[PDB]
Amino acid sequence: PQTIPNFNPIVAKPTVAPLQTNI
Amino acid sequence: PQTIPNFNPIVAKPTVAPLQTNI
Amino acid sequence: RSARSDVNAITVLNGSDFLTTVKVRGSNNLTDSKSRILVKQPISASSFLGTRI
Amino acid sequence: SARSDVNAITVLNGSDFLTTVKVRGSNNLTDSKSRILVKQPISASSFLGTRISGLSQFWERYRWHKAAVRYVPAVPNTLACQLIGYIDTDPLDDPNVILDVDQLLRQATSQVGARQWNFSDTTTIPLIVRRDDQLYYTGQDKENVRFSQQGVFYLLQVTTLLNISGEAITNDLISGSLYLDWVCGFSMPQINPTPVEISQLTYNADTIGNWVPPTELNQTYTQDITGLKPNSKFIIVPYMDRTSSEVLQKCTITCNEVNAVGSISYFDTNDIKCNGYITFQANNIGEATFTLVTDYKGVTDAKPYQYRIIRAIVGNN
Amino acid sequence: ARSDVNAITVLNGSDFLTTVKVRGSNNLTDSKSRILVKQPISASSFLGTRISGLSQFWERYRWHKAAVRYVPAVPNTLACQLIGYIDTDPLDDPNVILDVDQLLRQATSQVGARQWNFSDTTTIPLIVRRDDQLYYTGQDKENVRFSQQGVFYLLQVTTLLNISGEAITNDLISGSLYLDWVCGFSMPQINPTPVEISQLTYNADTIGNWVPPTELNQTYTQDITGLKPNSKFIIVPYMDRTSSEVLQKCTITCNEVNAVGSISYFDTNDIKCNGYITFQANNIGEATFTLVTDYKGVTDAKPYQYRIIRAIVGNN
Amino acid sequence: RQATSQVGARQWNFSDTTTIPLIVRRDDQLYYTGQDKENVRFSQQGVFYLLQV
Amino acid sequence: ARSDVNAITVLNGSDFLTTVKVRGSNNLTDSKSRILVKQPISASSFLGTRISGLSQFWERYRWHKAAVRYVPAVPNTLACQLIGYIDTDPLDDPNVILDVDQLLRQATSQVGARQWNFSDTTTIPLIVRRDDQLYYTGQDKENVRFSQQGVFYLLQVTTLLNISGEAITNDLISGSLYLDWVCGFSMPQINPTPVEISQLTYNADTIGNWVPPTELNQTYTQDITGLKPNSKFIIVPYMDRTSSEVLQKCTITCNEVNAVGSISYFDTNDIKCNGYITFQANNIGEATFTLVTDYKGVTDAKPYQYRIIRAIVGNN
Amino acid sequence: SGLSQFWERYRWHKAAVRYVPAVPNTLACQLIGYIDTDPLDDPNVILDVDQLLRQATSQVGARQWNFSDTTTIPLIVRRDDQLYYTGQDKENVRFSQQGVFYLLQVTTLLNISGEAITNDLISGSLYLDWVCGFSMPQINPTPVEISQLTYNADTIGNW
Amino acid sequence: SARSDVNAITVLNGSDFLTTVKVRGSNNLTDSKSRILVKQPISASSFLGTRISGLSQFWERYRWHKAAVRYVPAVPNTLACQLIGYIDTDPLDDPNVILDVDQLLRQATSQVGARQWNFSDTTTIPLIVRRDDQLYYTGQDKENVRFSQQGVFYLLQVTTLLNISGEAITNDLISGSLYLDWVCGFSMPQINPTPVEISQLTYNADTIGNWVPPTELNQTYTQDITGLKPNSKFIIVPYMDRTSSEVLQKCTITCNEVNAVGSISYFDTNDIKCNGYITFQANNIGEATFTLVTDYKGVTDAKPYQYRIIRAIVGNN
Amino acid sequence: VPPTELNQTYTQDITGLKPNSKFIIVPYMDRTSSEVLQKCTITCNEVNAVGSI
Ligand SMILES: [Ca+2]
Ligand SMILES: [Ca+2]
Ligand SMILES: [Ca+2]
Ligand SMILES: [Ca+2]
Ligand SMILES: [Ca+2]
Ligand SMILES: [Ca+2]
Ligand SMILES: [Ca+2]
Ligand SMILES: [Ca+2]
Ligand SMILES: [Ca+2]
Ligand SMILES: [Ca+2]
Ligand SMILES: [Ca+2]
Repeated sequence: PQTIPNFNPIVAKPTVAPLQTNI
Repeated sequence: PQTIPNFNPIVAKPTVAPLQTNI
Repeated sequence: RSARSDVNAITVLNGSDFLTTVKVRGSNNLTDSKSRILVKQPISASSFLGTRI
Repeated sequence: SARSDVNAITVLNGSDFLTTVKVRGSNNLTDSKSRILVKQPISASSFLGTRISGLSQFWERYRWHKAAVRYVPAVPNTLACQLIGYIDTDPLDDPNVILDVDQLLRQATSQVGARQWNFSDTTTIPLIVRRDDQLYYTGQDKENVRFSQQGVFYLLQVTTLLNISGEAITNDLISGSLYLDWVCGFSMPQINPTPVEISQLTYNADTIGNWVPPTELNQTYTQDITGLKPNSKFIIVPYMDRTSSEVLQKCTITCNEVNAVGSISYFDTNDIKCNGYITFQANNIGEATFTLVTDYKGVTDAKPYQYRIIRAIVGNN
Repeated sequence: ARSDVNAITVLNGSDFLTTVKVRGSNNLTDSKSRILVKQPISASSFLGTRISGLSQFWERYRWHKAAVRYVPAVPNTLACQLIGYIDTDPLDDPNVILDVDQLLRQATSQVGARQWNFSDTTTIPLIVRRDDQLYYTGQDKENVRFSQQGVFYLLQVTTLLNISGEAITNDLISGSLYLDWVCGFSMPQINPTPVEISQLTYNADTIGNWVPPTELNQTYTQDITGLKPNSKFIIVPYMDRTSSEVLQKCTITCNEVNAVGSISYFDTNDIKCNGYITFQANNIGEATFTLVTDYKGVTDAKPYQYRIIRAIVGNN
Repeated sequence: RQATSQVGARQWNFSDTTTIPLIVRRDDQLYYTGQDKENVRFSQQGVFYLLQV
Repeated sequence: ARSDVNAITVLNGSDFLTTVKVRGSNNLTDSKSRILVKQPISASSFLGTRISGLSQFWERYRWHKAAVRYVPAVPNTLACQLIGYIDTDPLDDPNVILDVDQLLRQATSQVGARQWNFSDTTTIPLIVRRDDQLYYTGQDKENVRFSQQGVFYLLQVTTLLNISGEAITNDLISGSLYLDWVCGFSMPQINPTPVEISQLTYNADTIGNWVPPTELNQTYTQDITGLKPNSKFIIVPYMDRTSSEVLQKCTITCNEVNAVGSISYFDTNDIKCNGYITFQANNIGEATFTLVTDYKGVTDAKPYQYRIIRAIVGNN
Repeated sequence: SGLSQFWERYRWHKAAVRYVPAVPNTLACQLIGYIDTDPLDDPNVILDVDQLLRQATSQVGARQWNFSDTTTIPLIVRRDDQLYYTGQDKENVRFSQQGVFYLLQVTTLLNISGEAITNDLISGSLYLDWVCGFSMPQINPTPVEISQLTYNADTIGNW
Repeated sequence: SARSDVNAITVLNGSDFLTTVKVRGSNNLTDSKSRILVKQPISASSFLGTRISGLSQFWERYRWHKAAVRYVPAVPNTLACQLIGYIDTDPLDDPNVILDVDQLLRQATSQVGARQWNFSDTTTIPLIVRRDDQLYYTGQDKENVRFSQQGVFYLLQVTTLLNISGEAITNDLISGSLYLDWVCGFSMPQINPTPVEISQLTYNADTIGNWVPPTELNQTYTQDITGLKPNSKFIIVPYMDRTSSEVLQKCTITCNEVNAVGSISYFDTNDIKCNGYITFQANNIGEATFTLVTDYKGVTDAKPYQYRIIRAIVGNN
Repeated sequence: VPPTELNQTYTQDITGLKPNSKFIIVPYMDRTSSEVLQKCTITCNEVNAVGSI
């Protein structure tokens, strides 16, 4: 009620970082 | 669009002030 | 990795507020043409102080 | 049956009488703090003989369901001024600290129940109710005010008044009064003692301090006294149980505020003298500030003059 | 908001009336002393009991379920039967009756009467009339049947006894009376109470003198006039004079209700001008004080100074 | 402040009109006629007081 | 399992507050002594009563059906009316009042007030406010209206009496106060309590000496310093020296709270070095001990040895 | 925290505090974090270490984690409906605050090889994903303060 | 109303903090009993200041509805070891007596709630609930343990830790901690006294034994003291009320376990001596074992040296 | 300006200051007259004073 939307949102997305791909 | 209502409204109502009523 | 919205959205607002109390010159203080303005007050939204806008 | 042993809300209604206003003229109006003329809380136990202050020393809690402050003029329409009022529900948000006059007024037409009107007509300033179930305590404001006071009525002047011939009036002037119709609900039966009743005054006298001595010969330094109540009306008298050789003269004067009745002195040669009395009301934080005038020659004083405070326990005081 | 409406506002509470003392053999002669407390039961007939301050803000009352307790302050090793009845014609006065038999007999015939020994407790009720009559509020101006639903009498059937069964003679405090009410008010207003100033102001200008004698040592009854009939005051000493002799005075008051204080005087290389006395004034404009007069300066040096300070309040 | 705590009181400057009502009791007492010559609470139902503040 | 949920957890119990002693004629002067116990009613205001240890593991409480008993320890042959009321504005302080009449009259006007003689028992209740306010838990940091639903006052209406109706003068213990609660907590956590070590460790290294005099026989006030402000300790004697004379000392402590112990010394063909004293230390880093000095070796042989042992615990 | 000065009262309907690390998994320290709702009883008064860490997890919304992965420490709302005031405290604090985020350090640092690091460092950052509800429109002041002059002549010189 | 006089189950929840683990290296790891590193019961009144031990001195009985022991690492993944944990619901089935290391581990992956995990990750060891309605008592373990303890958490090490360069670490190392989320239900309101509160310590001293004398001249025999509590932290001091002629020297030394602070001696020639103090914790069966060093020449001793024990009553101890 | 008298508690005024400001004074001399000169001036300020010259 009486609420402006999307004032100051944030979105986070993780990933990884392996030691070798070894294609 | 993206507009909160009734943030800081003001309403004014006039009147008068005669010199005599003479009921 | 953090991030926030790349969205530039307009928001519209309504209301009123208080600006000044105007004083009026007489005969001793009314000499030249510069003592005939009695308020100049900008109209930018950020010029006031104590208005919620 | 009797001896219920139960707590129940008791809703009541009435109308009351606050104090008359006093508009400032020209010789009493040069600052932001002159535009503000009545700083008056809107609790229950904050008056004398109103049917809401006397009626609240018999319960313990309250909540204004709906209140309204009503202005009534006592002037003709041919006079010209303009004043606004607002009820802040945060009694420790103080406008005592704003300097520029325009900011002082813009923060009044921001509160959600403010009005504006000439001092020749009438209008009701309502109170606004928080969205909770909170119950505020009665009685004097003891340690923190956010328990006791549900609002604070700030009325403040915009313009400067003036007659029909345009000549701005120099002195003060009574511009009507304020009445406060109300509806409130009390909960817990008890008696608060702070508004004691007449025929019980005692005139306590057990607090004996001592004035600090100077270090040099001629001096007019100052001194402050802490530990007193946040608001009262006291009187001082001298008190002396010491000796002297040459002169040891001194003349304290009243504190630097409105209330002042006389002077007081100390002088201890053969033409000895010890007399005086000052009346005053302690500031809201609960202290006072005097100023001294010492003009003796001895430096090894080693005998701070004593004094006394006494007060009548008759009401909130 | 304004309503202009009138309602009832039933309330509840409990109160403290007074204490009670029983008559011994010596003080007991006939019916006038047989009774020992004649205390009205109205709303505005107490000194600050939550109803004599709360039945100031309405004109009309009507009890519903009042009741009066008795709580003892004595052991089981003493006994004196006593009774209690709330009469409702307040002009009925048992003092007219002279035979003790009929005095004890128009008392328990009342409906809400109880009879008990003063070593245990008992609740006396209030029996409310049938019609819709509402009793005014205020003091008793001229007539009483408008402003009292009831009075309260407490009697003393045969004299005290002891562990070995003998009547003692000394007076004795026994217990205390309480009250548990439920009443319905009406018509918001304020009844007046005489008040000439409603805010503090100190009368710190009055001045006087105390005459010392031409005698080495003697006590007097130095009196003061020009005061109110009955009031509170407080004296503070001071001095604006000179002297070079061994003077000494440690005067004291002569009063019974309030004599809490002391005064001193001493005038040489060491000084003492401390003290305060606070007192009540009998209904003459009068007050008695006594001196000490232990000084060696037989010759009259100069009389000292004193000052009252009247607090201008509701009435002193 | 004992003149306005009454439940049917009004306040006004003396250049306009008003109406001060009479607030009837809850019971049904009937008051007697004639000049009082007695206690007054039989022969009167109210008293109009007008003040000057 | 983890829940991350908050609930109420209504509980029940009964507790012991303290004991009660009534004032006699001599100790009774005015309103300050008229009151005799001013004991708050909060959850965390006791020394281990199952709520001052159990209202350590939640932040917020709210009583439901509390009540306070009085249990006597006196016969029916004594009487002193006393009253009791649980006030709910904990900043209301009856010590301000000076007239005893109004002091007894703001007490029974409270809802949960009871009035009784101290030869029998009575239950005083707790009247809970209307709104949903929850009171914090912990000690009273700076303000009190967050952390006390109520205080408890116990007064003394007119003085004691005896079998023959006379006021006695000596102080007297009368009874004891108990409590029967039902409360609803919330928000599991722990409030802190200052604790610098949480596990036992003995400080068995401190060492000192006692000087004997060059006099045949005299008692002294040998003092010790370098200790904590207030703590518990215990002394043990020992000796790592030599001597060939008839020595003898049987010293003793000078304390009031803890002086349970004895010490001995004897150094010849037979030996005695037994004993222990345990004591409290006043808030100076100080402790007083007295010697006996019944030895014949007037010449100073060598001063003996002693050792404290401080237990490093929560606080000593 | 600028936009809250336009309303007296607030209440966090929800909150949570993310941990956004900065290190790899070759550095290790259990660190423990919570939100206490009595903002006066504080941990600074404790003087041991074993009690400081068992009053930090007995709290009902606490989490434990090594500082090389994420977490979410929530805010546990009251059962009653008290609204807290805005502005700087200048008072008792239990009106103007609803919680306090404390973060602790239970273990010493350790490196790739199992030895203790000697020097301090920074390890990450902390967000606050919130929801809030304000009540009463107004404008609180801004605290203007200034300390007077003070001359200091208490040093005798020498040449 | 109040004064219920009723018994009711009160279910509660929370999380706690057990003690940190301490992995053994190489200079402290040669036996089966080094692989086992924490033997810690899982009762309620078995901690200090956890909200489950302090909260259980106020009821009398309990039953873990569901519990779980949670491991959290304090190490990098580049370190290598491996450890297992299990909760035995028979606290007097002891693995103190197994010798071969492999049998010690096979009897851990037989219990019906066992886990296995590296010391660089996390996992919950749950507790398993008997199929009965049994309620276990709180408090210290007094005579038999099958009333009080509902389980025993045995964590035990398989491998030997090592750095990134493969070099096995020689010293100990902190490998995380244990937290114990729980849900339990208490029944009977009361107070157990065994966890007394601070400001009630008394320092009892009333137990006076005597050392047995030797039979020969030079000897270093031993002695044990029974009748003490199953677990505590005591201190001894000497106590001597006897006589002598020639030397009568003796030097007792601390018991043969971890705790030791100093030494103690006896020597009764002209250069007399009587001093010392030893600290220790009694073994789980409630006794201790000292060793002596006597080097005097008299044989007709007939005067056994006395000693003393004292302890602080502050908690379970 | 000194007085024209041997000994006299001579008052002295100062002008050319602000309506409110924290000042401080320091002494110095630039000549003599070869006799016994001595002055120990003291202030009469309406707040406080640290010492004297
Ligand atoms: Ca505001
Ligand atoms: Ca504010
Ligand atoms: Ca009758
Ligand atoms: Ca009749
Ligand atoms: Ca009337
Ligand atoms: Ca007629
Ligand atoms: Ca109260
Ligand atoms: Ca109060
Ligand atoms: Ca906390
Ligand atoms: Ca707390
Ligand atoms: Ca098994």
